[PDB]
Amino acid sequence: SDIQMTQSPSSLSASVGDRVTITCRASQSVSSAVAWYQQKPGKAPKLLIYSASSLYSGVPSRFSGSRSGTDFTLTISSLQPEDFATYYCQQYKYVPVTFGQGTKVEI
Amino acid sequence: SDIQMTQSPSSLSASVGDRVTITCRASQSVSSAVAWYQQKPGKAPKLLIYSASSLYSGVPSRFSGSRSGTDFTLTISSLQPEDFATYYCQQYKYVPVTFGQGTKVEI
Amino acid sequence: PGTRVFKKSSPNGKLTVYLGKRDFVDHLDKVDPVDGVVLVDPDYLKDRKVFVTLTVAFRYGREDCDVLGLSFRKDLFIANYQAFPPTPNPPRPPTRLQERLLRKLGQHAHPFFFTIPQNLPSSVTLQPGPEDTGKALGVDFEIRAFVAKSLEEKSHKRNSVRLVIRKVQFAPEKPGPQPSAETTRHFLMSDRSLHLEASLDKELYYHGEPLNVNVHVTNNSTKTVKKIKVSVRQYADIVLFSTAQYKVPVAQVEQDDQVSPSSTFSKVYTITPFLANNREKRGLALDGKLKHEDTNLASSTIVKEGANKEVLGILVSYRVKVKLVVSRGGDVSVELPFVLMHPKPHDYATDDDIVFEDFARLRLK
Amino acid sequence: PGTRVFKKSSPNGKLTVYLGKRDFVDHLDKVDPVDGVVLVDPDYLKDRKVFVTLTVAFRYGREDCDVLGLSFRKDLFIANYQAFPPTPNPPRPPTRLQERLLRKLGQHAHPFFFTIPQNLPSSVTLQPGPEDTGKALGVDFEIRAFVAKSLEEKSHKRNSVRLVIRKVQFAPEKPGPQPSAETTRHFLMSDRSLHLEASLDKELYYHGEPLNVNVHVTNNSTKTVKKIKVSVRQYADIVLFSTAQYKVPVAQVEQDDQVSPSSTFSKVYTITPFLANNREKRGLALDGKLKHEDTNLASSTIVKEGANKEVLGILVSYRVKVKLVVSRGGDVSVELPFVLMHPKPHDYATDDDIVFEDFARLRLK
Amino acid sequence: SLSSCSESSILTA
Amino acid sequence: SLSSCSESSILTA
Amino acid sequence: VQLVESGGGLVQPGGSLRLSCAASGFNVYSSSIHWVRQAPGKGLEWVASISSYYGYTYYADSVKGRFTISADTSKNTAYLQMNSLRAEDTAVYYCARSRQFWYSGLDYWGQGTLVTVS
Amino acid sequence: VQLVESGGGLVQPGGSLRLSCAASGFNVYSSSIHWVRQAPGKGLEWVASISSYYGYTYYADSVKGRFTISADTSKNTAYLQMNSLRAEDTAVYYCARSRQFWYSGLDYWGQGTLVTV
Repeated sequence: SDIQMTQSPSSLSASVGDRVTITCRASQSVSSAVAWYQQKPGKAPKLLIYSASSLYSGVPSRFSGSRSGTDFTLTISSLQPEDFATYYCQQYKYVPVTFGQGTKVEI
Repeated sequence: SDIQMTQSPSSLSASVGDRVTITCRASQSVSSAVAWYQQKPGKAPKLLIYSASSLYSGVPSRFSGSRSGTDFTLTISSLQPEDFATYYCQQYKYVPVTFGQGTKVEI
Repeated sequence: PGTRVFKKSSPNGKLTVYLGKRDFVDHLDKVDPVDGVVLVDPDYLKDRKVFVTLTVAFRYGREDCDVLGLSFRKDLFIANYQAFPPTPNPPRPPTRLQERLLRKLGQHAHPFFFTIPQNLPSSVTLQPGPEDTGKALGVDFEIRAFVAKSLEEKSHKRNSVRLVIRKVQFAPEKPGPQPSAETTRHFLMSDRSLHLEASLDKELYYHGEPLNVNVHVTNNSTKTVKKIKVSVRQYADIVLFSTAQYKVPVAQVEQDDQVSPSSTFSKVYTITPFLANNREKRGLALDGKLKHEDTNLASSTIVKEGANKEVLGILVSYRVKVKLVVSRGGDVSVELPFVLMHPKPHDYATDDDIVFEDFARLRLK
Repeated sequence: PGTRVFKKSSPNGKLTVYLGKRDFVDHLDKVDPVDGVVLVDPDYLKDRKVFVTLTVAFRYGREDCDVLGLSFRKDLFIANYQAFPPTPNPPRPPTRLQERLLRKLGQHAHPFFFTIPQNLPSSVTLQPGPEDTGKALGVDFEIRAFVAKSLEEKSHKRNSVRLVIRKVQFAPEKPGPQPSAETTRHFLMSDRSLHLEASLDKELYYHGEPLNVNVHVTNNSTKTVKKIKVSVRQYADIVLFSTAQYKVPVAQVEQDDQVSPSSTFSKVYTITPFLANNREKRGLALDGKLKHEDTNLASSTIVKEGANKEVLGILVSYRVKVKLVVSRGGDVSVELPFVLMHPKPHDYATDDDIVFEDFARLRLK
Repeated sequence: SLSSCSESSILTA
Repeated sequence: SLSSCSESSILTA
Repeated sequence: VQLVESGGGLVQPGGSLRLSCAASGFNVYSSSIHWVRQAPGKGLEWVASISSYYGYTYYADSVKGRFTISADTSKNTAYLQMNSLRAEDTAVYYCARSRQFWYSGLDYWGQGTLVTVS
Repeated sequence: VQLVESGGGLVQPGGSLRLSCAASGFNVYSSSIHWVRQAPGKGLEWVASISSYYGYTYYADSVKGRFTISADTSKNTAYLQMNSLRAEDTAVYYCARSRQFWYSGLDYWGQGTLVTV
């Protein structure tokens, strides 16, 4: 069946200089084939993480992903005022590719 | 290893017109490949049963064998005065062939 | 008395096949049908139907992975049967053995039924040579059972169960005509003619039974006969799409029985084919096996009077040859066919096929 | 921080093989060694030794059961290693990956180590024909692990574990010389001579990257050129004991660019090899697969500057062909070799062998 | 150990 | 069902 | 490298709209072009994908049969043909590009075209 | 059909005795000839077997190497050569015949020759 990807927490508030961690639960034991995207309100999404740990070129080093079994987590070491947007967790191991329901980081 | 063949009872007494049943315990799960021999004192042995149930040609019908798992039994329906001898239980499924320790039917 | 039944289980331990026999006898007019029982748990299959297949295949090489020109496989006959869900009633309601097996096993049992065709060959195996690193070509019968969504679906190693059977023949009750032959070889202008006669005592011989040949020589001519050599030849006729015949000598008897000119001679030789001194010969035909156990020389493949096509697999035949050795040419020989069998117990033009035919013709000869 | 390790287990579950990688890169001077870990319970083989083997084999046909001319298997390299009991220390003490795996698994772990030789071929697969009922010939790498009393002992299906690996190459960092060629075809007596020049823009192209050919024609003679046809050819060279070369066209571009007499012409074409319009072509070389995943066209096989023998397996090469079509003969053509590879990631004479060589020569052509 | 091979069972009337 | 295939595991420093 | 797209707008229900995605800076045989739609006030959703190197096309179960994707390899463009636009098809459709050898996420995106039904 | 055997008697310990078994009424290639000994006051025990059709010979572990069995196929006889007769080799040795196709028990026996050491 289609692998649904559960992404929590859905909504949160943070502050400049704080740590933010977003969890992503895969319903089936996929490999590290998980990518993380960012989308500001009004713009197109933007690739941040691929293979669930590799940082995309040009992305600041504060973004860091990880894998723990089927738990995929996106971690920000030190929040900057540019990081307020919606983050999506996508798996691409099996067709169809499925996106998470989204998480918005807010002040 | 060599398949030891346990034959009991070792010694018994009977009467003309009685039934006699000799058991034979196989130490390993051989097939129906078990033969029964009779040897009178002073003579050579004589084949009675082969394949543990088939009666040898010329043997009176009172002799009958059986198999129950690894238990092989020789049964005499009505003992006649010609049946007083020593009976051997031999397995021939695996080389070396092994004989039972012997059972003597007596008056 | 109790009845023995043969069974084998799938590696996963669920699928199990019960067979009443392993050797099926051919009566030259009908073949003993293959009837069995398949035991399975319906919850294990969910929507996977259960199929059983009877296959006879012309093979080559060993069963495992050979580093060689591995198995050329050509299925001579294929049959498919659906054990579960149940098939329609025919052929007939379940037989007595099937009924007993279902009673023993319960409702988890399912019968399957195969009628082997009459023209299929027997199970024989060509003896591998000492130079080969694997078994040689041969024809064998085999039975498979598996669960799948469709017949075209690929097989599963963990679920399917594979079992080997054999097709055997036994000696006919009636006797045959006396095998005898004669041959003459006259010289340039003399009415005198070299004459030999050989004959057998019977037409059918059991395995290990000796053969008596009554060689009778009438050499009224002026030449001298040096030796008489008697041989037993095995003919293995391989028919895939062309009839390739191969001869193997299995027994020879020679005595220095010189014959004087213008005088007769008579003797009764004895010869016995056996496997003890034939283990180094490549291309020798042997009876089929269920395992790596020993088997005797291949029994002759008898063909019914209605020999319509019958040309498949390997066909084995035997002939006794008598030959007179004469100084400076003048060889003369006769051949006496016979059949060797066990007594009856009391209780497509595909390229690779042509390539393999050429390869076999090259290798065996 | 975390790393992935690959794992496969025996059907019985008591034997497991750990591998740090599945694709081993060749650097044209050294090959990444195959280092792994074998997990076993000593009481399980109370007296049997543990062996692991690395094998590369020239194969044919499918993997399970073909009713055809099944696999001609010809091992090109065989290695044996005794995991338990331990062998002497060399090659070297256990590496960092082996040490980490042993720490993770404990005392129940045993390392094994294989060094792939330099002259072994890469993993490629010939595309099966649309008529054949099975996959075609190819060379692949594979690893086995089993417990046995001796190396010559027969295989054990329930005990042994079988794992597939691959050997891959990546594009060299340095660029090569620009591929260019010329050819002249003069007529009977005139000093005027038909002359064309074609050249590429690079020497190495990535998979899916287009190729630009700069065809320059100087037809100062009196004849008219009708068409220019440009093709990309794949050369699959098979070396077993004899060398057989097979050409497969994979891309063609044709435009009706006629050339007037005594005038020049110049154009820059574009062409791109891909697999979409090549699935029906028999004998097309493709990169090796792990199970049945899709693979691109086979990457070119390059050999070190000291190419001494190196001739085993299947060797792939590509060439761009430019051809001018002229009325009443007068065909003139040039060929431009090039290499096609992925960028580097940045994060005997046995009879059956001759028979198979003849069969392959017949089949592929 | 040994290999999963063929085996037998008993049948009665 | 599914058959016996190759799988993966995690390894740390 | 750009993924400029056009064709969005307003279509009567049951009608048809054709979206075109004109790529530049890369090639159609070294990349696979995907389409992703963002339902108003909802997360992203994948609808279609085309792989011009292998010749395969994939569709979502909710748009299968109604949507047909194709690419003009000579123009380096991809086309999405939508048939029988239902009420739930309104979204913003993004043209995305992912590497063919090998897939490493949708690293390049278009700019979005609004599709509405009524 | 009889299994006539001879050669038994008295042999000094450590010596050698040769037992010969002469068959009649059947053939050596359709049957396999076995030797079974009866220890005094003790049950039967199998010591050797020869199959002239296949060419195989088998021996018991207690008599392996010391005993060699062979058959003269032209004379339709079998021979048992016993070397280094130990103290425990005394028994009555029976020549037995069993079918080759296929084994169905030792349906024919000799008459027994006493061996003493």
